[PDB]
Amino acid sequence: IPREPRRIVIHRGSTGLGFNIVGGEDGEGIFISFILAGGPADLSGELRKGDQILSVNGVDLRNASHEQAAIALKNAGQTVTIIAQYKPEEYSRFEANSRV
Amino acid sequence: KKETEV
Repeated sequence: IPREPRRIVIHRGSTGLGFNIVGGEDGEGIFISFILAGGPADLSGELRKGDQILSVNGVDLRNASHEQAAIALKNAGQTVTIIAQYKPEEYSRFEANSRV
Repeated sequence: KKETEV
């Protein structure tokens, strides 16, 4: 998978973009934790578990809280342009950490 | 702590 930032356009199904985010706490970034099978994210085939979301419709989320990121994603409209960067090592760092 | 569906 490419590790540089990536531009991804998703067209929203009435239900949603079809993925989950964690992060946006204690200065941590916003990451994709789950991709809903059959959803827009899943069919675009571009987003992955472990992706950090750097911006949505040009709104910088590098320094965002969780709630700020959630509000941005939910309100980004029908055509959502995402800047994402694949960071498996960082995601793993958290996931391992969470297993305690 | 938090996980949100979008």
